[PDB]
Amino acid sequence: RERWEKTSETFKNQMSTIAGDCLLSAAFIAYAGYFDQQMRQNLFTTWS
Repeated sequence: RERWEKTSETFKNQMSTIAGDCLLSAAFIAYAGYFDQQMRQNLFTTWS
């Protein structure tokens, strides 16, 4: 029970992290599809 309770607490933190994460993925699905791997990673680092 206590373990599952801490597991629930972590989910709250995951809420606080969802939005930006989806952004950094959404752009990746939309924009950086033609670019090479190096420029993909460069763009991702710039966005992050």
